[PDB]
This record gives sequence, C-alpha cells and structure tokens, in this order.
Amino acid sequence: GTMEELARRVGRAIERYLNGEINEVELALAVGHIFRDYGLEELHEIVDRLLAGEISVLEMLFRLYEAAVKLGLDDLKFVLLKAIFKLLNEPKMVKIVEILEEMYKRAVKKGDEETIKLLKEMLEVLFEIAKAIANNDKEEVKKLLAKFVLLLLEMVKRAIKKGDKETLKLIHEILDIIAEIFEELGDDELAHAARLVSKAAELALKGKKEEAEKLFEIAEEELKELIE
Amino acid sequence: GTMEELARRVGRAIERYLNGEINEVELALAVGHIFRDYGLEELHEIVDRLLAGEISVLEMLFRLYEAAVKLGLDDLKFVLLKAIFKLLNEPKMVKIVEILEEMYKRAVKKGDEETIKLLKEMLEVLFEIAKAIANNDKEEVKKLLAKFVLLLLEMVKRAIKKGDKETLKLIHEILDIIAEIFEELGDDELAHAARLVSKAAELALKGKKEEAEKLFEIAEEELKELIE
Ligand SMILES: [Zn+2]
Ligand SMILES: [Zn+2]
Ligand SMILES: [Zn+2]
Ligand SMILES: [Zn+2]
Repeated sequence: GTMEELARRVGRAIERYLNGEINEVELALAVGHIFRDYGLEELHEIVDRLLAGEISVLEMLFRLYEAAVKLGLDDLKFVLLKAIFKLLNEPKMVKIVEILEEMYKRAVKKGDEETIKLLKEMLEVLFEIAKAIANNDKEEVKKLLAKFVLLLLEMVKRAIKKGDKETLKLIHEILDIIAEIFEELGDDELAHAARLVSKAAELALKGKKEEAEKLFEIAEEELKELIE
Repeated sequence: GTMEELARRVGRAIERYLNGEINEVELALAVGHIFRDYGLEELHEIVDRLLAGEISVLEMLFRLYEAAVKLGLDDLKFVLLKAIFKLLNEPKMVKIVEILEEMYKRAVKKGDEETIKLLKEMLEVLFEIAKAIANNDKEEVKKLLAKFVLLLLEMVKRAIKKGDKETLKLIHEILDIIAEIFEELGDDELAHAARLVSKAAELALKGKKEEAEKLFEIAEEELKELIE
C-alpha cells in the first residue's frame, strides 16, 4: 500500500509490544513481515537481527530510525521516535514529538516547504538527544536541548513575520515543556532562556509584537553564551 | 526578658504542638504562661480563648498575629506567620517567609531603614494571602501574589542601584518559588511575569544591568495589566 499505512501498522505493532500484549519474538516476526510486504529489505534485515537475539528492541528502533532517515520516510520516523521516547521513561519528550508531528501534518497539507527542513533538523536534534539519553551522558543533553531551543527560536522568528497563529501556540507549549525538562535537570539559566523565548512568542501572539524583539535578541545572546 | 527570647519560646512551643509532642490544652497553657511572664496581656487573653475551646489553633494564630502587628513585635510576627503557613500544608510559603526573615535579620544589623517598611508591607501581603487561603478563595490569592511580585520588583529595582549581592539572590529565589506556586495554581501569564522579574534580577546580578531595565518595564507593565 502507501507509506502512510505502513507507519500506522508498525506503530500499532510497537504499541502492542509496549503495552505487554505481545512479546519480542512475536513483535520481530510481525514487524519483519510488515516490512517485507512493502518491499523495504534493509528494514527487514534490521528486524531479522532482532529475531536472532543479537540486538534489543531499543537498538533495533535506533537502527530502524537511521535507515528510515536514509530512505526518507517521515511518518515512520515520527512513529519510531515516539517509540524510542516511550521505551525510555520520558513522557515530556513524547509530548514534544507529538506536537512536532501535528505541526508537520499541518505543514504538508499546504505549500509551506521552508518549515520542512527546519522540522527535519529538529528531528535530527531530537534523535541525538535520545541517543545521548540512552548513553546516560547528561552533559550533551543540555547542549542539544539548547540547539533545539535555538531552532525553535528561528522558527518562531520566521512565523511571527507571517500570519500563523496555531504555530505560535504550539511553539509556546513546546518551549514550556523544554523549560520544565531543564528545571528537572538541575539547570536554571537554560530554563530561563527557554521561558524567555516562550514569553516572546506569547507576546507576539497577543498582539504586542513590538516588545517581542528585545526579548528575542536577549534570549538569543543568552543561549549563544550558555552553549560555549 | 527580651522580645527576641519570647519569640523563640513561643515558636518552640508551637513546633512542639505541630510535631505531635504536646496537645492543644498543654500548648494553650504553656503559651499563655509565656505571654503572661513577659507582660503581654492581650496575647494572654487571646490564648485564654483557645484554652476555653471557643476558637481553634489557626484562629488563635491569626488573632495573635494581628495583636503582634498592633504591638509591633517582628520576630513574633515571623514565628506566627511560619506557624500559620505550616498549619496549612504549604511548604513553599514557609520557605518564602524564611527567606524574608533572613532578609529582615540582615537589614536590622545595619542602618538600612527603608527596606524595613517594604518588608512590613510584604508581610501584610503574606498575611492577606494566608487569610485568603484559609477562606479557600483562590481568585484573590493570585491578585495578592501579583501585589507581592510587584513589591519584590520595587525592592530589586531599589537594590540594583546599590551594591548588594546576596539580596539579589534572595529576591531571585523568592520569585522562582512564586513562579512555581503560580504554575501549580493553573496560571501561566503571572508565572511568566514572575520569571521575567527573576531573569531581570539574575541579569543585573551577573553584570549586564543594561539589558535588565527593558525586562523591568516589560514585566511591570504585564503585571499591571494582569492585576486588573
Ligand atoms: Zn528475514
Ligand atoms: Zn532562576
Ligand atoms: Zn488567663
Ligand atoms: Zn507559557
């Protein structure tokens, strides 16, 4: 069928595994069969590696995400990222991925192609964040989250000069979630920068977009200073 | 003896009651004896009302605080406010009161007398906050907290033109606690204003006090709009 059906089928199989309905061998067989039905051979070999017990579910998910990035399947990428952030106990990152997925679905139904590359770059950043979390290395997580906040700053700057309003609310929600994540990570300066960007976005949405820019360059210099 | 030891004795009695070591009759008798020893008759009658069972511990604490406000005892005021905010399960307000007590204790050992009036006004605002919380009326709590944030903003504006450094850290911590309180109350705009003031204070303390003023009028304008 179409690439949208494959993503939904794979996602459903993964939720069945995660909820405890099926086990690892059943999941491997089902997902390998689904990939074989659609002609995706490399994904099939990656799942075969799980069927042999060489790798685990998390490593298989990471390799599947890399292969889908090489191939260019977007809905499968979102499904795999949600599964990765659900295997690791982080609901906030799953919420961020969900909001990004809704933004991508809104963007693809119109002619907006500039936001697509920015969403792809943020997907790369989220993938690196997940990889760093799997490595239990907390120092790179903060830097990657700072890069993600800068990318959201770029997108909100682009969107303010346009008439988009739902994008503003979604970016505000995402920035609030990252601020909570930073607070839970024992950091206060990066949380303050994220909340500054969120406040600027809210001010621009309200109607007072004259005061937003001062906050905007203030937050960007703070973010640039804190990365180094 | 001196009023400093009276507050310590009363506070120790109240913590003994709160920890479950002594009961209400024992606490009433002990506190009435302490007040009678130091010659405070009105406080003794207020405690006598508790001994007769007419009022409860929280009501007695409220009337004791009002009587101490009329008399002008500061350490007793702080003790009574901490007891009030401990009877109501709000550790964050107790932390705010503790930081205010440290601020007042630092101020009294030097010649700073202008901060005393503002600390007294903030104590009045905190007393109103406690009264509103006891009434379970959540709408006035947010407005009173907004007034408290405005007072803290005025104090940080006064302190920035001076050379104090620990003070700025103290308003920063207080404002962060108030922002957490606002977030837990299901509000986002007032929390954003409190975090804006805290960020301005942090920036001024760091050394870049030129960027803090824009934040200062932005936050104060937002607070003024949100109060009405
Ligand atoms: Zn096979
Ligand atoms: Zn802070
Ligand atoms: Zn008596
Ligand atoms: Zn917000």
